[PDB]
Amino acid sequence: MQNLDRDVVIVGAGPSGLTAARELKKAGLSVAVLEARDRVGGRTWTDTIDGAMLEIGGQWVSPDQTVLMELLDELGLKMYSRYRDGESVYIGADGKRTQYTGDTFPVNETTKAEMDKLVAILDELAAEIGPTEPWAHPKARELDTISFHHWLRQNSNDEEACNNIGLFIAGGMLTKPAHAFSALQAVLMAASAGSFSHLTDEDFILDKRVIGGMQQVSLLQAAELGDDVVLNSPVRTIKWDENGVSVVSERATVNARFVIMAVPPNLYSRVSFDPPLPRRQHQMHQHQSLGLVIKVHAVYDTPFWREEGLSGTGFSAGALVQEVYDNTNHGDSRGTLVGFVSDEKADAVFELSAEDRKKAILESIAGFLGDKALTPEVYYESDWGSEEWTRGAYASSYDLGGLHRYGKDQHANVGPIYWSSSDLAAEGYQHVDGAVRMGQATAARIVEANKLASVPVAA
Ligand SMILES: Cc1cc2c(cc1C)N(C[C@H](O)[C@H](O)[C@H](O)COP(=O)(O)OP(=O)(O)OC[C@H]1O[C@@H](n3cnc4c(N)ncnc43)[C@H](O)[C@@H]1O)c1[nH]c(=O)[nH]c(=O)c1N2
Repeated sequence: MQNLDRDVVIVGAGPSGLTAARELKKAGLSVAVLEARDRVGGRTWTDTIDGAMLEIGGQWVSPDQTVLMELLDELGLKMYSRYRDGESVYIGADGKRTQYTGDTFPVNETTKAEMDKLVAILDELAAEIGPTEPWAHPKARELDTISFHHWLRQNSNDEEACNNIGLFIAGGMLTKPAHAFSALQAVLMAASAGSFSHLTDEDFILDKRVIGGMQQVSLLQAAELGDDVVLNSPVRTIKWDENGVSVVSERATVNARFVIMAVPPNLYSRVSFDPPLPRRQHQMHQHQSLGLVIKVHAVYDTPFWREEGLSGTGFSAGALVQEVYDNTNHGDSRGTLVGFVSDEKADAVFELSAEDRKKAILESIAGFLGDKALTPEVYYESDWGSEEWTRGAYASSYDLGGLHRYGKDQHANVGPIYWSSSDLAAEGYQHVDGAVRMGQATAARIVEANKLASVPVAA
């Protein structure tokens, strides 16, 4: 049982907590990072499964994510682009598989125009409302008390268009059904990425990856922090008063002046607070939940789809696997596909045995890229739902109505206790870039709090 004294304790060694920790040390404050798992990285994790390197969690970098990109440059990390040559596959409402190129689905002209209409409206809302305080906008209550499902249908009678547009947010981002989150929540997602248009473009949101894996972002920061990072040490209790904390984890107890809960909001209540958090937090914390998505990994002897002039990209609002992409590692001679099974469809397939689920998922992928898909050398499902220190994927969002109700307090410190994760971010919301931005912003706030306590207040 280590017994440490530090300026700041950070709960969780994901990218948010680790970024905050480095920024704190840089500002002259000592830190300790207490991590539950036997590794750093949190929702980012590179592992080798039966001889195949896979990114089990977060991996994509988009062009809006300049903060993450600066960090990559500082860490000496390099990026590469997802393969996108050739034709993509779309399976529409008419059940027809059609290959295509360009920035437009091969849909009828009415559906194409309805999609453009919806996207333009959403782009305008995102620009008006912004990703920082969506809850504060005059349109917040209107937009946050109707589901995205119903909002779409108030604005278009075209079911195929509505389902496609829903796909980019529901299955694509929040990993919850469109009837379970609000239009305002969709607008926040869009604003956080620079526009709704950006979310519709896989060449934007799924543009690049980090050579060697996204987990390096955490691994390298942790290596630099040395044994200020304690692994296999879940935080159980935070005793606090107005002036500091004693944080009790399984392998270390740390006395400090501040603590950062650098964990997804659904896991806040895993920590006992003495005294309890205020009623506001007690309530707010219950109204948040992670989505659910199965990240499917299939490795083949070669990227077979390229032989047929396909990019490996596939979309279908109606399929079991709604999205598939080329996810071949930089320099690999084998080929890797990644597919996504979201929310209620994930529930459904989790009903099946592992064997039957694999079969159904591969058959769905074959629907896009052909029967070679049926027989990978390695098949693996990211299973973040089973992880007690995550419990879902990709990220947390409020229940319907919760964003405009609680958003204004999501960043509020409780005395010495701060909250920091990608789930709370504006730009980069729910993504590693957001995690990094939040780590930086929270460290800055603590630095400023420290400065106010140490510099005599002006007359
Ligand atoms: C499968 C799927 C795929 C993707 C992604 C995730 C998931 C799993 N995402 C999202 C993404 O990775 C995520 O936003 C960040 O990893 C979050 O960083 P945080 O540090 O904020 O939380 P994160 O969950 O990563 O870290 C929190 C940490 O605290 C720990 N912890 C929790 N409670 C604790 C306790 N009581 N005591 C001690 N430790 C505790 C955990 O074990 C963990 O390491 C993504 N993002 C992106 O930019 N591009 C992408 O392509 C993807 N794709």
